Amino acid sequence: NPAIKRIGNHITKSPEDKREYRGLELANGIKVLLISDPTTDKSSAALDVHIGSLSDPPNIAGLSHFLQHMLFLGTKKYPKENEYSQFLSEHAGSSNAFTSGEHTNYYFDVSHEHLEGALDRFAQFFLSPLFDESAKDREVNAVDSEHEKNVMNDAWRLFQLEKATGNPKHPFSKFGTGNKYTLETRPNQEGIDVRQELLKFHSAYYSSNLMAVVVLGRESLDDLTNLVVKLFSEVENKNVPLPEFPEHPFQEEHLKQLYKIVPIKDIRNLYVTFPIPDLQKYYKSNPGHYLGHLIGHEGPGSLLSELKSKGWVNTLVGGQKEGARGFMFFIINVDLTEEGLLHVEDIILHMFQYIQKLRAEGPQEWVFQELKDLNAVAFRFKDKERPRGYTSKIAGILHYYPLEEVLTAEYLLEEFRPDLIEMVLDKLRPENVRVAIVSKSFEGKTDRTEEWYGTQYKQEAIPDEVIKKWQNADLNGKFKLPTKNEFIPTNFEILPLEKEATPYPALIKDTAMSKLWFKQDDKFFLPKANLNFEFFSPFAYVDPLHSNMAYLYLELLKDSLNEYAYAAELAGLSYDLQNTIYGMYLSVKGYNDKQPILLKKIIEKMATFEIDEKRFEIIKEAYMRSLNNFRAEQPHQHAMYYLRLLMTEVAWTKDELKEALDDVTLPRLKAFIPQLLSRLHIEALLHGNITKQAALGIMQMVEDTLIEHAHTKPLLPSQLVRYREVQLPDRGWFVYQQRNEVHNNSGIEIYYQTDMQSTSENMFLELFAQIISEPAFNTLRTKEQLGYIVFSGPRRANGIQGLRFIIQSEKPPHYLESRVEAFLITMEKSIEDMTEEAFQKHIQALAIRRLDKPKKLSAESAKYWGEIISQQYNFDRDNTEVAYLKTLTKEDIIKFYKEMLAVDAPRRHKVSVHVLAREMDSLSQAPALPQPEVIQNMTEFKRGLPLFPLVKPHI
Ligand SMILES: CC(C)(C)OC(=O)NC[C@@H](Cc1cnc2ccccc2c1)c1cc(F)ccc1F
Ligand SMILES: [Zn+2]
Repeated sequence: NPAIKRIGNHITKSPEDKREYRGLELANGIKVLLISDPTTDKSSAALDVHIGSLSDPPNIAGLSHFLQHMLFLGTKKYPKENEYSQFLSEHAGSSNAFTSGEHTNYYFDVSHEHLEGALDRFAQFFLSPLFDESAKDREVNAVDSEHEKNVMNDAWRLFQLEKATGNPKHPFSKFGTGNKYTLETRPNQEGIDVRQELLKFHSAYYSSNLMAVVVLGRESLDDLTNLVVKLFSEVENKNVPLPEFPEHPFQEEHLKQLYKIVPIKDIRNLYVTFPIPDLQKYYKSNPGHYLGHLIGHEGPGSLLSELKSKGWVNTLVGGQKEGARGFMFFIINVDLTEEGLLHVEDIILHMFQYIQKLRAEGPQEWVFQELKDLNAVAFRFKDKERPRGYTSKIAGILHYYPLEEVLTAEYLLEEFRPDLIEMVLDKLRPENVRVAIVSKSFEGKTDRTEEWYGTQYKQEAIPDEVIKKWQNADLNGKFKLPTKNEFIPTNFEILPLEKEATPYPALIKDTAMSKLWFKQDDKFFLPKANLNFEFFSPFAYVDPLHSNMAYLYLELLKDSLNEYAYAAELAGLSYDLQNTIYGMYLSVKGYNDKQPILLKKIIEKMATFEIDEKRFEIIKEAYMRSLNNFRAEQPHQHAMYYLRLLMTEVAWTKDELKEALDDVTLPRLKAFIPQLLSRLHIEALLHGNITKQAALGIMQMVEDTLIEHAHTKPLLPSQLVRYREVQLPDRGWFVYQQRNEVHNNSGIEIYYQTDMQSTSENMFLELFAQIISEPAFNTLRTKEQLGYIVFSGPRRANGIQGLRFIIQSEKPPHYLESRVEAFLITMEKSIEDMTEEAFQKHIQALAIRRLDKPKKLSAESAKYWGEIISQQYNFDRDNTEVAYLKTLTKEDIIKFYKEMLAVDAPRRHKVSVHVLAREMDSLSQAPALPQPEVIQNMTEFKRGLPLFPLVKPHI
């Protein structure tokens, strides 16, 4: 009672939110939000310290970040460093943390029973941390792994490069991540004891007055109140003033500047940026959001629509962008066609024409009202969140908003402020602009290099004559304000649960044309529904050409519908449409109210679609580059790709796809579409706020619309063929090797094929994966430091399964091979030793994870959709498999390992894909390994092997 400075009033929440909330401020300055949820499976807490990278000392880049790794390694009360991770591990929890420019955010979840035990261990790091010196070298090699990861990633490159072109004296120029150089090599050379500087930064910065704590649990508001007072009232208050960065990092000499940048992927982008004051304080009227909505609009009369008609760009992003406390940015970013790259000046002229139009028209209240209405709807009917993300998010926002507004924060707009809009719009002018062009056409034409990532670039002043041209922009008649959004939902009725409602989806239609699975939502009760459709056609993947045409068809369909569908997206109604190895996939999600109207427009357009030649050529070129850009993908990404190609009956390569792409002409595509839609089978899942009858009426409308416009007829059952997995021979080991030409890291996937999926085989494999899961990370990543990516787990495809390992390392593939096999023996011993008690803990951990309950509709739909697309239809799977899992013995697992997985197992089926680093040449004891058969030709490999059956569906 005396340890609490004040209690907040009522925490404004949605009427639909049954969780209970209480805000308060501790006497030591800590802001608190408590969340009482008696139904939650997992409890969670989070602490956000309003200090991060921008506050690093200039001579030690990455220190805030480093302190984040170092802070959770042993305290006075809990000496052992593994304690926090261990306790969470033992009680179905997890933890994680992040460091930004102004924040360091620590969070965990745990089983609802063990909140106090977890929060106790958590609270100590903010009372008496030890920072065990033993780990220092490991945590530095960790931070170094992260940076090295991002080095070849174009987005991180652009992020840091922008920083390098501003005022070098401004904290905004800092390198926030750090690496081995900034945390070991340089501070050694300069005679810096990192540890005492770490400790110093902590002492100066980790003040309760800059801390926010969030706790979500089953316990009451009063019990949580007591617990948080008990644990956090002792955090020391050092009255640290909150860092402000009110000088803008781009000053007059950083303006009217042009940057020409070389990317890693063949991408072509234009970035237009305007320095603006910090708008955070105007949050109740949010004038940048207003301008972002309009400048970034995609409906008719939009900036984008005109840039698209002109053939200059495909996509556009607009609006306000965070900086830090004191400074912000307004951006207009576009991608560029080949013609766009030659008309950058004209593109920018058009941007200023639209900006000028918003001036001449002045502010519109009806637009603001629309935004207000949509945000109110969005807040009211917001999906429930996983507790871990929820607490972490709130902890951050506690630093920006009054207690009572912490949930409504990002949602609610109140007052229309025309003056403010006009103020922001006044900064959007040629004299305040910064321009960046990203293009490979600048390769070898650049004089500068960014130190952290190696990025190559050029800088030049924009000529005055250009600025003046932009300043003098006429009004353009192609630009118009949007009209009223007719997709705004108004019917939020939750339909009564039907008498014959089912717990799982039921087959409510089974015809030549369609299989329809349906479940009325009996859990979330929001006015939404998810409508998923799989369209099956043999002509979508028959050869590389057809697969190309499938892709382009749907890309052009989406491009054509975009103006119309954008309004619906703004109104919380969205769709996904993509091609598959079997046909097409369509998903429509969100508010059910106008859902049938959007669906019908899509099905109609699919069938009566008229192609724009100009768009066809542009989209085709963009797709070519997309196929090429896979070369720039990560090595482990490549490894996984190669293995799918290897193990699946039919699969066209990126090389085959691009080779066929030149044969896609407009007349060939126009012929393809009616052919594709001539014969179909549809399998659908309709899940949400809908009745059995409504479901049937939706399916009927989809069928009738295709039948009418495309003359669709059903496929033959014998035509509904799924692809099989390659059956590897007993005691075989095959290796496929390739090189990544971009990254100087290796990638590898090792796949131990087991058998066809079945209740028993599934649980043998999953328990084994459960057992080795933590050890694999601890040994291969933590101890041996093999690389950033270390993964093990079950692999499932085409009714078949096995065990896999994926690793990205500096070390050569064959080396990684011996270490994995070495690890596999370690676990062999380890299972023999392990106590019956420790074994049963593994079973319990697996069970809990498997029975994890979806917290939103989509997460429930996805589980159902999984069963539908695998054609196993096992909706009660979890319960059944857990029940079985519980009957398994330690022997069972030993037997299984010995028959299928052990180096000398009689039924070992091993396939490895090795992807070599850009430069690369073509401890527990590791066992002796046989000579692998090396795959030269994927077709030959496949021809020489049998193909598995397909799994019998659960009926
Ligand atoms: C958004 C991320 C990727 C984090 O990057 C940035 O914050 N800034 C880099 C920024 C792109 C950008 C712009 N102007 C520059 C001027 C000079 C030098 C580099 C620049 C980079 C960017 C903006 C954006 F909205 C989306 C992607 C982006 F890469
Ligand atoms: Zn890190």
